[PDB]
Amino acid sequence: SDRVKKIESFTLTLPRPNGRGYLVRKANRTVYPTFDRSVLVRIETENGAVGWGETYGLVAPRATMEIIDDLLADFTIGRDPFDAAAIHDDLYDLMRVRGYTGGFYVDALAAIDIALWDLAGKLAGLPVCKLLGGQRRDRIAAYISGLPEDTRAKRAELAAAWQAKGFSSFKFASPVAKEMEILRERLGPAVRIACDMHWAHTASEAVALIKAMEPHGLWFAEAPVRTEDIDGLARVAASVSTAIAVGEEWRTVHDMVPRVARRALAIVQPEMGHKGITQFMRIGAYAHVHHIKVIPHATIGAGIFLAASLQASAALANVDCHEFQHSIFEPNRRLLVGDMDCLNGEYVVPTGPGLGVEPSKEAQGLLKKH
Amino acid sequence: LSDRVKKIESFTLTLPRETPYLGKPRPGEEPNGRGYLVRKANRTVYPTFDRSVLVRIETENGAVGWGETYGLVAPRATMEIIDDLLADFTIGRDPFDAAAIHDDLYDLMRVRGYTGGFYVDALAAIDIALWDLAGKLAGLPVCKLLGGQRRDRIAAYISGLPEDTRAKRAELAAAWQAKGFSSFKFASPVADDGVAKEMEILRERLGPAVRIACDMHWAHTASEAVALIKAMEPHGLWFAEAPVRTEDIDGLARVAASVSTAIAVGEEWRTVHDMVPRVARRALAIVQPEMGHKGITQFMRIGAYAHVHHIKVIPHATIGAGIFLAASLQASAALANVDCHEFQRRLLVGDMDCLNGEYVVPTGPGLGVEPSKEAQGLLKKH
Amino acid sequence: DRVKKIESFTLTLPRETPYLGKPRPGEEPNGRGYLVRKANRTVYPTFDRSVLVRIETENGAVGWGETYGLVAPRATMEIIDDLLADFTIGRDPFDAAAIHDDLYDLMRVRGYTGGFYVDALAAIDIALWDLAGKLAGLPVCKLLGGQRRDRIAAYISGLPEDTRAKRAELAAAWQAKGFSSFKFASPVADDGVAKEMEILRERLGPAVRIACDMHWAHTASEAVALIKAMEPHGLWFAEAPVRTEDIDGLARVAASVSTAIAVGEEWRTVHDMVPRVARRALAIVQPEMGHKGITQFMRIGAYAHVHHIKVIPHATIGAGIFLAASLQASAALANVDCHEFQHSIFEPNRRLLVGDMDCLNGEYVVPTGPGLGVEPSKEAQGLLKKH
Amino acid sequence: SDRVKKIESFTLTLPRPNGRGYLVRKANRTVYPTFDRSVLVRIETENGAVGWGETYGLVAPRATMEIIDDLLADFTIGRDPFDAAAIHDDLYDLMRVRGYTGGFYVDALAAIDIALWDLAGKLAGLPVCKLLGGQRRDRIAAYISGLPEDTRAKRAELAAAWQAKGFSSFKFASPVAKEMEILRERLGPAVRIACDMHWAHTASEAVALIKAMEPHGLWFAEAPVRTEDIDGLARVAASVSTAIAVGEEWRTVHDMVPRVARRALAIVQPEMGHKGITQFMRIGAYAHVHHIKVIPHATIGAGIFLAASLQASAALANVDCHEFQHSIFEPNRRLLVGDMDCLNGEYVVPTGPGLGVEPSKEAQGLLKKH
Repeated sequence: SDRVKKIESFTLTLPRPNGRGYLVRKANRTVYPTFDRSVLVRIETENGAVGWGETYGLVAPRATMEIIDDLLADFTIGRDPFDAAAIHDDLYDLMRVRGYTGGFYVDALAAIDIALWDLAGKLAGLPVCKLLGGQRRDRIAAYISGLPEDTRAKRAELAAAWQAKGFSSFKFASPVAKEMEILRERLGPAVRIACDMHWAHTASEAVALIKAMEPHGLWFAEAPVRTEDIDGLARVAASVSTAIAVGEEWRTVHDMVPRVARRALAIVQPEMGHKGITQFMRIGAYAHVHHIKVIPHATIGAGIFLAASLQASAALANVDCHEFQHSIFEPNRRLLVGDMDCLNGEYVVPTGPGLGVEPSKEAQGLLKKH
Repeated sequence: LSDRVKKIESFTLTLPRETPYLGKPRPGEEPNGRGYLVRKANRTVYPTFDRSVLVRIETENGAVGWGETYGLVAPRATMEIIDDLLADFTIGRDPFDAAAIHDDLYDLMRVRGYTGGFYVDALAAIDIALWDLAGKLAGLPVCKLLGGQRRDRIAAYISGLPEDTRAKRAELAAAWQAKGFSSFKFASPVADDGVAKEMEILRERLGPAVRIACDMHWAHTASEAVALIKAMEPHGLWFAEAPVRTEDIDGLARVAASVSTAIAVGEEWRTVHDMVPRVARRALAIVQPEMGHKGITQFMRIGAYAHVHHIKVIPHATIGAGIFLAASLQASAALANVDCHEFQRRLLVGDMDCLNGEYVVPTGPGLGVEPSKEAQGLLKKH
Repeated sequence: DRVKKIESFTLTLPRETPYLGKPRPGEEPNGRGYLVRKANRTVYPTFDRSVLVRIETENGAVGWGETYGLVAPRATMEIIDDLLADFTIGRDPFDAAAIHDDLYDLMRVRGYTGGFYVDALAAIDIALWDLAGKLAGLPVCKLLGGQRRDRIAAYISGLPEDTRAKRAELAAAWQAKGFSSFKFASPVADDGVAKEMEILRERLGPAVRIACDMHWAHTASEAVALIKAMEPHGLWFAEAPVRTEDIDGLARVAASVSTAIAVGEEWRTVHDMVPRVARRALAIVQPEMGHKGITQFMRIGAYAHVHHIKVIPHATIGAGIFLAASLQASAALANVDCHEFQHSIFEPNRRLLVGDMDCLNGEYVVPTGPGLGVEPSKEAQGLLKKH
Repeated sequence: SDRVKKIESFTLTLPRPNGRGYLVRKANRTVYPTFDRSVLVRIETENGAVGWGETYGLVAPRATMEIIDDLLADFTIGRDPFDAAAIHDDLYDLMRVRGYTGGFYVDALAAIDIALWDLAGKLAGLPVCKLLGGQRRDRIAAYISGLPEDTRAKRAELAAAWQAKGFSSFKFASPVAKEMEILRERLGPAVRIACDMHWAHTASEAVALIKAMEPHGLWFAEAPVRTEDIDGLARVAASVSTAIAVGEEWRTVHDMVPRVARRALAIVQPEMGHKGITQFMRIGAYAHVHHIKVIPHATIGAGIFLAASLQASAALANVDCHEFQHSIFEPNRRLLVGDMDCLNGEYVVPTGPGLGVEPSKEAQGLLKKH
């Protein structure tokens, strides 16, 4: 029965618009870094076992690390990794009554949670999914996310290149019915194609856009309206055949309850980097009870939370497919040791104990301690 | 090694005669030729001796897991479901896949409407042994596999209050209060002078400290249940258990919306699917899962659904060998929102106990309990 | 004049081709002859089997009942022999429905209100009703309110052939035999249900009715897409489009398509029905007599009447006894539009039965009483294995 | 037309249980500092006008300051203070789609917002409330919040001492029907008394507790159940006469919409330190349309956001009363210059332009820059 001894948080800052390297895209008005960055967490136990965790580090990563280093670490040191979920709950209860129930606070918890589960797995010599109810899958279907090219012609080509590599599921970021046609045209009628609509529409607009895409067989519509527009979302889902998909920006199972109450989604798209295993599973288990499909999100990252996501996805009954960030996943290979792969439209669930991946010895060299 | 399930066996085990929940059986309630009798108070069938079904699962290496479900009525049926169907689908699988195994076993028969009753009784016994195994294989208590150990003690409350008069029922209650109990539940069928007089004599006898709940035992319309609840509230009512019939979901929702008291249901359910419609109608404040009907997987799912919807968990308890009791305590030690646990020894080894109004969670790997060598000799094989 | 003796039996007949078609690669039977079908994760036997109950009164009248026995039939018989029999002996068959309730009340508070337990009730119930008809010299439908009908429209269910075109041809054969309503199972639609409707509509013409049984394993979104893909071809009804437990999903599917939504075969009591009609979730109920028994079957029919819902009874694997109950009860119900007809089961099973039940020219001929009007033949009784 | 030139954030750490000075109270399981700390913001314009802002700094204050210094400052420099509300919106839109819609993120925005409004006022030579639609009040009723004494007898005395000072409205923190009786007993039947129930109850428990207090004339019940238990809240409000009060832990008007939809509150209790003027007003304006009373929260602070709160409260039609943190407000006097006072059960709305208060020259000496 080994216990948490030490907790360090880091950034990893890889290169790929204002002074500090921040730009703001103008169809969601959202800020972006012009480089890749995530926050990593290393947790060592008394007997020298090491767990790794990760969360977003795109903007103000020193905030998240502070929360970890100023508050969370002290209430986590001395605890048992096998109480990972109970620990996540106590740490959540620390700040919930002051409205710290999402954003950077839950990010900080995600990173910690993931490493406790990593550590749990290594310590029991099992991959996490075998601590999460069982392994249901060795592989998980993957879909191609975002064609980041200058014109639609140049984007269809890129689609068809990934089709030529054994991928038969695709998402394009709308920010509209033409883009859909050429993608159906170039890719044939067996491939499934989803549209990410990036939040910036009223229910009315989203419905007209969705209805103009349905004649080409729209797989799902993601984020048709703003997060807070629960009414618009429900109105959108009751007005179209097409499955509506949301969840990437949530933090806990509580975020989901209102949306299933209003029967406003067919698909949850949880993002592990934002949630951590405990909450991820809680979202997947809720969706299970309510016959909602799970299609986890993927994003810029070192690949730790990603690995954490595949382990959980392997445990969840309702996981149909998983997002594949090619432009992220490809260059970020060198930074990891382990059997995590994606090829021929399928992620390979890692097998080693824990997450089954670790940052390489050289990736650890690139870390900047907080 | 990757130790897989090699063998599954089913047994019945006859249990020591207790004082039954409702007495003290009246005349005109004699067992028929086959051993079964019917209570007038609930038109419900009861065996002459209490009895449960036990399942023993051995892995390839020789690791042993125990599970247990109800064996009160037609236990051969439940055992046939295991021996004929489920066994051959469990063999070869990994105990660490117990919850996925359960989903697959459930999926075999669900479209034909075998979604509760005897079928889940059968899955529950299997599920519990599988989790026992996972525990032992990993050398960890079950709660350490379910998210962590939140407590090592679970508050208990007294359920058995069977005597002739109110005076004797009160005396009995007080006898348990001196043994360390501060929570009680009485059954309204036993309340011969009305539920109100039952409450009055208990409140004064036990003081304003103790909390006192009522198992209303299903046989009421909503309207009747509300009237009886309101007539109890004055005397400080903890909760009202099973105020209406199970199928009566509107009735339940209506009772819940008409009284301040906490409405508690859950013991006769089988899976988390049974809970959804009740909370969608805001019709309960307390779930009372019964481990012997549900198994660790479903019980945890009911527990986690209750967490999301701010419902308290107060597990049911029934006569048994102690295997599903141990499972229930392991699961209760993991659940955030388990308030307390129902309570109503010579058969198991392990450090499970109930004293001073508290359950003691067993410490070993797995469930923390095993049948003794002697008890193993009492098992009648199917 | 009271019930004196109650015996339970299995009847096991071997199959040339396992139900619903030949297994796909990873669908081989196990040690005991149990395969698992991937499309619906459901377990099937390779042989046909069912449980039959024979009930005898003090004066020597005999009633027959029958329930499912596909899987673990000794469980159902155990319930009947260990518990139910001794609470049924001594009662009057004319109290069939009251008896059904008495026996149901025996176990309800422990949650045994479905599955195998009601299976056991269903079989006793049918034999009880059978007795009542025999004792009174009446067909069962003349104790259930009246005979409204002596023919019932039948529809061809299941088309066991390897290719789309071979299945269409099978349809066409039964069309020539006088049937004009059809249902195909989606676990069989290799090229996808859309192409299946296309060809069936092509092969059979514009006038014929064609439904799709979707076998549960779908989310609402999924089911809506599939239905809408089939609708240009003229869809009669969608059966089991989502999970039984998925009441919200069913409601949303019902609301999202003009196509009639059909459910009911896996329920056990009228109680299962309430939530689904409350949510406006079905146009059609499909009770399966072998799971429900006459009493419950009529409660469900009466509810559909009250709530303006069509009744199209389910038909399945079995000797014909509980199917004969199905025809009797359908005969007494206002809302019965039609009744499923498993040709591939009914035809080879004729040998097992006496009586004048028939199904020909797109019509079930309702047996002319007394009781069920059908019974196991002397040869079928020789094959019965007692529990 | 002067514009934002420079933005600095600070902590102020006053003295009044683990190593770093954090304890966790066990009826809400919440973490607390054993000292008073808030985060202050100073914003100077091109022509040297100074605005002051403040937000929570109780836990991990360097996180909040980071968010301000790493992201917010750059998108705020060069803007016009008179666009304060529009600026708050653009800054909110920067991070909303990643789930940064509450907690530390909105705190950081509150602090900035408040100073933009301060600056707006000074720059127009008007107190803020005269930029917010008009002044409706010179004074705002105040109620005594929390009797922090060892026994109920010792707490009733303290109540009656504040009654002897012209205060006729009181709140006690439950963490129960006896405490209510002695407070009614000692204080007489004219005084109004509310109970803060600190979130940790199910609907069932909250109703029984409220019903046991109503026989002594309960003014309101605050936070009867957890924030996420919107159902429990609605059930509680439909089961008791007593007005139910919530809102202190919210962040934007969006938090409130679900609760008014379910008709789950009679009173909003916005906390300015958490929200900032823009959102505060939005909450007060929503409540206005829906006939909900506004009773703003008060808390440990230097008194900047407090002053900001009184300015907004002066502008809102539905402000019945305001919370008075005596144990905080009293010692924190020395740190401010301006005409902000509370006496005889009434706050005095400040009159100078802007917030009408500023940290003293010596308080500025105690600031630690980030």
